[PDB]
Amino acid sequence: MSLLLTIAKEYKRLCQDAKAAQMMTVGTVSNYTTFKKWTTSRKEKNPSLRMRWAMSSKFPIIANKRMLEEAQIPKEHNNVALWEDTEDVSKRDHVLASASCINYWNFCGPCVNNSEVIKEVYKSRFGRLERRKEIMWKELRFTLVDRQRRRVDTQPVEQRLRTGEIKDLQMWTLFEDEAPLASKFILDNYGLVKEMRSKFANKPLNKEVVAHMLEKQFNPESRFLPVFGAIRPERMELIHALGGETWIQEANTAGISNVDQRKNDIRAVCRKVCLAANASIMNAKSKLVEYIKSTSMRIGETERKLEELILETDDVSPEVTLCKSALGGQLGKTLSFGPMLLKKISGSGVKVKDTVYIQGVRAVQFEYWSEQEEFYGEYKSATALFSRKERSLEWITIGGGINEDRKRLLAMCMIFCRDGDYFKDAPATITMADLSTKLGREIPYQYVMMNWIQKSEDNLEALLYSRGIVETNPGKMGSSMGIDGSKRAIKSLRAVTIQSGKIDMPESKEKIHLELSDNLEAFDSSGRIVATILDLPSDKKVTFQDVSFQHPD
Amino acid sequence: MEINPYLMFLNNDVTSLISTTYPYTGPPPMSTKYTLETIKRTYDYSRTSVEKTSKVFNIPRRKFCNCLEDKDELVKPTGNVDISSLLGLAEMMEKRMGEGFFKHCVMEAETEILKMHFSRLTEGRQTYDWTSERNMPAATALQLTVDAIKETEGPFKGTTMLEYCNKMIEMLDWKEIKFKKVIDSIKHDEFLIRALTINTMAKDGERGKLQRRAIATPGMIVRPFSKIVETVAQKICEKLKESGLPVGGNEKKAKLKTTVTSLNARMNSDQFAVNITGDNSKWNECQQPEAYLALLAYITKDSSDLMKDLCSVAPVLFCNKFVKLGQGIRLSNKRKTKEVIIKAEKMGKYKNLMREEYKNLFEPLEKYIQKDVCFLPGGMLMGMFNMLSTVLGVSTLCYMDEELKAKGCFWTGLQSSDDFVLFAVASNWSNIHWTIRRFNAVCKLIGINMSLEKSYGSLPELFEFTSMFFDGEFVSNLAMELPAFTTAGVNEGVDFTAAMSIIKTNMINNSLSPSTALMALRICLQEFRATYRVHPWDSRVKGGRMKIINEFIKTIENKDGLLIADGGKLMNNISTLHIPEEVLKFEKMDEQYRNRVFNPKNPFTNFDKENEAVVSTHSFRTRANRTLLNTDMRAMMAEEKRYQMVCDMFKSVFESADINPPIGAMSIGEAIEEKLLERAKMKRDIGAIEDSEYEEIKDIIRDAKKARLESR
Amino acid sequence: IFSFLATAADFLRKENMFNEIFLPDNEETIIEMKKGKTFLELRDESVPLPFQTYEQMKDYCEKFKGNPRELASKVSQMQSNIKLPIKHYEQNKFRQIRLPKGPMAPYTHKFLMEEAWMFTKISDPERSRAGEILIDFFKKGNLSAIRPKDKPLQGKYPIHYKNLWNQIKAAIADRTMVINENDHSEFLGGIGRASKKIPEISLTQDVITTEGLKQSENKLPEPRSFPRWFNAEWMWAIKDSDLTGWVPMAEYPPADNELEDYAEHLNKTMEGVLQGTNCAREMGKCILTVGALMTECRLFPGKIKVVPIYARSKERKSMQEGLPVPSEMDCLFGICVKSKSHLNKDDGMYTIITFEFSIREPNLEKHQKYTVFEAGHTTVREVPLYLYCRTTALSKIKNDWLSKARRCFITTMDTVETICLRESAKAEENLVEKTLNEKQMWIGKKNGELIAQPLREALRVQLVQQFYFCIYNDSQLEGFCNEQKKILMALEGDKKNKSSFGFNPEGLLEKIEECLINNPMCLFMAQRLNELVIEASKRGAKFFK
Amino acid sequence: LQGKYPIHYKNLWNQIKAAIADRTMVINENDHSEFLGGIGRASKKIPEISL
Amino acid sequence: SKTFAEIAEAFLEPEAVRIAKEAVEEYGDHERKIIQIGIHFQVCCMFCDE
RNA sequence: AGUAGAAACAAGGGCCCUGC
Repeated sequence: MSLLLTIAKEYKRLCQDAKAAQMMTVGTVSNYTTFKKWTTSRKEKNPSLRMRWAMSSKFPIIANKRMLEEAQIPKEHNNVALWEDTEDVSKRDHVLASASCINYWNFCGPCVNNSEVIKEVYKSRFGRLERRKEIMWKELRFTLVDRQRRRVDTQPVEQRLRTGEIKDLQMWTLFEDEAPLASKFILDNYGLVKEMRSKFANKPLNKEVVAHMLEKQFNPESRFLPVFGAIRPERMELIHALGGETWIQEANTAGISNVDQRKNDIRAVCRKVCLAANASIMNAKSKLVEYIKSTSMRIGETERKLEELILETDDVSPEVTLCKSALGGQLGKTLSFGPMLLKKISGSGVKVKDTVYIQGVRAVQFEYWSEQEEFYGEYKSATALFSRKERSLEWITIGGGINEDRKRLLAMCMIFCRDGDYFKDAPATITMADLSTKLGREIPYQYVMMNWIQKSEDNLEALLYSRGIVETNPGKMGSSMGIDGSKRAIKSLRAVTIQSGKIDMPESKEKIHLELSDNLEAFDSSGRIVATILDLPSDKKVTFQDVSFQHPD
Repeated sequence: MEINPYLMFLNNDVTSLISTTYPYTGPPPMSTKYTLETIKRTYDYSRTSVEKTSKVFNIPRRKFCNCLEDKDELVKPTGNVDISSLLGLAEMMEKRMGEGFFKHCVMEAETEILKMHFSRLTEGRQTYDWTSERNMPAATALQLTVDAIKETEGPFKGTTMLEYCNKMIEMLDWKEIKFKKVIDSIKHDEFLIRALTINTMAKDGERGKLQRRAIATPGMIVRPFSKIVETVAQKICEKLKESGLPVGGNEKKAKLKTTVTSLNARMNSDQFAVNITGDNSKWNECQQPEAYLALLAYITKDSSDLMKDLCSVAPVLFCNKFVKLGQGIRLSNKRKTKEVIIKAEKMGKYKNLMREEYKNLFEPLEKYIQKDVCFLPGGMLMGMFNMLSTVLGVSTLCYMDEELKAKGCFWTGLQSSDDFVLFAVASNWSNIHWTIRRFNAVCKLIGINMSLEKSYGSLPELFEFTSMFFDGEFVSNLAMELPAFTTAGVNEGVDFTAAMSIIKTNMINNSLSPSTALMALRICLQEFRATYRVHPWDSRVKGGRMKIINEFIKTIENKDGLLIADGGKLMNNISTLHIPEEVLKFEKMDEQYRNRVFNPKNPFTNFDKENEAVVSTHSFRTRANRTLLNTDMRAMMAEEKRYQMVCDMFKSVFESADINPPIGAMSIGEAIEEKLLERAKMKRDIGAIEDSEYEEIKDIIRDAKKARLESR
Repeated sequence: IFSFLATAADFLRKENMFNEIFLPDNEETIIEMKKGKTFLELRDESVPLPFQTYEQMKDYCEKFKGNPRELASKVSQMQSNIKLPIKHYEQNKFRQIRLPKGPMAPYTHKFLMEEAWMFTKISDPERSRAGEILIDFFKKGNLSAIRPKDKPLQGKYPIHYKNLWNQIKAAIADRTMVINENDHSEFLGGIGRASKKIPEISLTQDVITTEGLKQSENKLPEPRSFPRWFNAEWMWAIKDSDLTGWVPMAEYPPADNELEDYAEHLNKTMEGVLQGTNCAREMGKCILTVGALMTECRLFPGKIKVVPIYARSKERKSMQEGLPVPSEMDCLFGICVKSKSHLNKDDGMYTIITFEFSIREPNLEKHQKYTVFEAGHTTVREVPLYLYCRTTALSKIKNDWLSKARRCFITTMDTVETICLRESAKAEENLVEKTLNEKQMWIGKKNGELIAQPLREALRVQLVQQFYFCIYNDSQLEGFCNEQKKILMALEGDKKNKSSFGFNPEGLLEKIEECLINNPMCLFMAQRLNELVIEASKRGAKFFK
Repeated sequence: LQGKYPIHYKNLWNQIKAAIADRTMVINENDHSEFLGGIGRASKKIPEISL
Repeated sequence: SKTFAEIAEAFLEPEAVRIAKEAVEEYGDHERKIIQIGIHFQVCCMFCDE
């Protein structure tokens, strides 16, 4: 209306100038961003000092003038000043005012029709509040705590997205006339956009604020923190009030925010399609990609495509890895050898060939790495820091909490390093039938020994015996490990050390582009395998809810 | 009785109480003599006298790299470097990490330098303008340099970093440069010297090491190349494990802990370790840019031919720098009634009326001096290259030799800039001593010294690293971060939530105990009430705000819902530190009050943008200073006002200019015109507009277009 | 095709890669740094010594191959002409620290602590500002009974102080806390004693020879000796004061879990212990008086004002017997005066002047700067009265930091709670009350024996230490506290049989003793550190006597 | 519309539908039912002899 | 980010990326040209359209 | 006078303005 005409007159006056015309004529529109920096640049060293020294003045705040006249905010209400006609030096369209004026507004100022929209603008923080109210505290106890440091997520978030997928979402919900061409994320996630749009439409709002809040609503805040107990976004958001180094505020927080259930559902589906595609013999690659893109799943209220969730998750499991690999999704540098988890700290090497005799004389090639390397390793509730040297387990330290877990972690490390004589002369129990090729697909001797261990506990006992056993020297009595997994004994295994206190998971904000073979085994610019299909569970039956495998097979 | 607090250190550990020593509860304490002494020490440490003469400036050039002489008292610092040894150390580091390492890193860096926009030079600490010859913020300095480019030859069409760098290179070969002023021009030689200049700033915000009492501020013709070098240096440093400069907090603690476990597991039964806490000295006065030039040449050897040329600039520019003497000496009579003031360019004139100390310190540096600047051809300054120095330093901790292994000796450790920790291992004290001496020797061959007073050692688990004392446990001093528990200084809306967040992170990382956190919460609340001159309603305080507070308080029915800035009480505690109060009270405010507060049309609210807070009427902005009102800085305010007019109009038409950065092929005038016509139609079709109004708007716009295109 | 290209163009423009660099034509496919003429001239000039052109250096670096043997040879050679000393402390022990020599370091804090006397009244909520309390105390007549005489016990410029006191009373009587600029106030406030400028363009040799204009000779401070009045202050600031609530504090929020109950309980006990001491009343005095001066400096610059030195407290709580609901109190220790605090820029200085009331005669060594007068009599019976007077200064920074003097509580609470939780965790039980009532802490020596007392009573020593750090902080104290950690780390290594060593310990002691000059806190703590190592030498090595 | 522990009831309803779909009426996870049944009373117990 | 290949993978099919990558390796040109080629290649492909 | 530290303050701009 009249405002539109005013804007037109303003543009004309501005074009009448000479420099303004040149700057509005040259280059593209992107220059706006640049111009936004050359203006209004001024900082301060110690804002605390200047706040106590600025609020001590008479009129320390600025404020609009027309908004005050329109609101009929007087001056000198009850012998206390509220503002005075002047012009701040920077704005030139604002007038000095005092802090009391703010209170005046809050008590006898103009009221908007409704403000419950606030609960939607700030959904994340009202969500914190709601989850908190449903916690049932318990006694407080004192003791030392084993806090391991690691990277975790502190924000429970549904439908975690990327950044490019938000900068557009912030447009179709708030500034739709100025929206760009429709991107794939929009056309696919239509219901989501409709949902965010229904709430912030035909409402009195400041939109810059709403847009920033949407960025916050879709961000899993990832932090490197000391941590204890279960790992769930609901706990990590209030970890400060659950325990420190010397105390624990017991409380049950198990039934809230339902995050990990979605993740376990996703991994179950991924395992399903990976096994299915494995059923093939010549197209497991294309079969797998087809099964992936031909599937969908429900998340809360919305319907999402599988391939879209897989490229958003961060589950470092041997199943999610394969899928993210087929779809060309980059990923982190985390290894996986069966159930354990691994991560390299330093060292190097390169493949080398060797052979072993299964029964009598039957040469079988198996590879190893010719150099020294250092690794962090993680099994259920047990951690380890070990080193391999040219087909040998040089040393290892453990910081777990159970005897069973300690024994299994040590055993899988020995296998991972080809340490022992078994890799030199396999046991009689194994045969060429157990060797490999369920239906033709070979099996490296590593996973052979792996399943041989998982078969019977006595195989595990024998493998540990493959490690040297000696008499516990004096003093080292506490840092020694028997065959049962006892923190001390008279005779313990060789070159092994125990300790109370988990090991700090290493960290690296790196990404790598890997690939895979026709046997579904991923490689990383080297002969190392980061994932495979032999390291995941054999099989199980499950009833998936809210899933769509709209594909014949 | 006689009192002695230190007696508590007998029956107790020392780390679990070491924070008590830090006097951080009081104000910390706040020229040319200092700069002259620095220039002198730099020229001395170069233990040589060879010199050449620069055909460009015609000034003697002390060359300090590979020219060691005067090999006496090496215990004292030395700033000469043997490039051969430097490259040997770099090669060993590469060998450890594997081949194709440096190449990969320069590739990752080049992937960013190219797409970067040249406006990211606005972000950063102050810089030294080369037109007014004073310290402006980075934004204003960049604006003025661009304006000079445009007024000299033609507007700067560039839009990326490489184009800005090429323009700078060209400007080193022009013959007459123009720029605005209360429109002076200058020649080539004067501008060249005025570009290589470097200034100093006495900020040194952090207490930390009291030795830091200044910091460097290069110009704007040197900023982009420094950014390039630092980007590659960061990409290198992040990969190494023996470095702790980029990482922060829990990361470096975890690094140290894994290192200690690895050490204790490796060493055999006939070996024992030792630790050392080191603090190199004169760090920024021994680092030479010539060695950096040689090392960056060795790194960028297999990469593209573009990075080979970019990385080599910042070294040569720092190899030819001029320094700025500040404020000169002051003359006076006996009674001190009168007082004359003198500047740097004149001290060469009244060199007879100065103390014998200044004469002994100044006349030697009289040939290197030019008008109020000195030609320091080497050395370094504070803050210039931190990550690159850490790389150069970490290259040593990786050393290994045949002699060290013939005796079964090896060292490791962890270094951040000029602060390290060493872990030596051997089988006997005669060999621990020998290993330590070997490390010190390899460090001296490349200018890395060691402070013999500030450095100490001991048996394994007792050391310190960047104010973090380590033993079986980790003592979070918790006094290192005490000053932060104060009102940030933004506005009322923000400060309380910001303070609560700081307390929360401390409880998580630095192990602040519960009751202490409650105490800090109450203290911060009292300080907040004191700063903003407000107090509860139930209290009896009188004053400006409390007057209207008590006046209208009767209209309320539930004070539990008021905000602190309105005479409200505290409803927050340990278990609710992660929740802003506006959220914790929303369900109890009065609809009247609630609606008057969270109203978007407020003459006060401003957005700041991390900013985990709620926005409301209390989110105000302070007045702007007015000292400039008297200063004749107004001509510069003019151009700023012009840019502001353009931007605020563009935003008036397009509301998402700030949220979503604009893009497209139109200019600004084209986009504005087109959008206005479109909106005019959109309304006139259905909305409240008449054909007369539509035609008037269209006529106005076509005339505006004609004027815009006609001016030039 | 057109649709695909549109999407691609948007993506690229968003990534700033829609440029000739990434999307060149056939020709513009060679991007390169525009090596000019001057820059090349420099690069071939900045080369290390053996080379003379960047091309040679580049070829030497691009082809460099590793020769470990020559490297080892140079390393060993450098290892021989160095001779780094290594000194195990047990063999090379630490001498004692040498404090400077001269007169004693006098009182330095702006306000009096031990000799301060106060007039008290009951506080009414209506009259609560400072400029008002200063008048209420004036009506009852005691403030007007004071009348010093022209003969001071010690000091200088007694006439100026006397006239200024008379003007102060007059100004209070007129209900306008302002003072006029006369010769007296002008002399005590240093109004016009700022140097006068003389440009050099108007300068000549004759001018210099007329009035000598040599370069100003900075006169660094001169040394002092160990203060013998500091221990008295430390023991006086440890006892209760007959009142409480000296330092204002906020309220306790609600609580929902046992953790917060624990937090509230411990916080209440400790605050109740500390709020009753004398160190607390000194903190409250500083808080309120500096708050008042800061406001005045902001509103009324260029005007000499009158500000009181006061505090607010609450009389202790007896049993329910007698008069319940103990009352509040406004206390007045003296008068203060500012002088044109035109703090145009931080770190500036605005002189102030302090007239305080006391009942204890002075000492030449301690009260050196003051100018004492015999005022008259006051009750308790009758007892004499004195009036300590001086001049000093402050700045924005000292104002801001003194007003925020409640940090001492945070640090002290931190230390105590840490000890208690550490002892409680090792046993997995609440040993907090036990650890506060039983665990004993050494405090000092008396009659050559050590003294100890429960943690609950040892808190006061730590609190006073933190308050003094807040008061006497300077660069000297900064450097000292920075250099003593090396000694404590040596001590701990000694306690745990870790065979410490160092490279040059004498240099460390020299660095420490360099920063000991005329600062009571530094000198006091240095003497106490010497005594610590002495007392421990009876139980550990690495320290010489 | 009016309630006390909406999150627990909602998650428990989801678990009920899941159980019914699987043809087994049992509910494995014991977090919501446990809470909502224990809200009345649940605590530790100290032997009288250790007092 | 962190490499032109990763950038190009944002709006191209990973297959065309691998093709243009092998091509630039064949000619040994600056790998900032992974982008143009992938774009060009994909146009040609979608021009065939089966 | 006094302050402070290894240099600065003890108003500064045009009778009026102000306090990063």
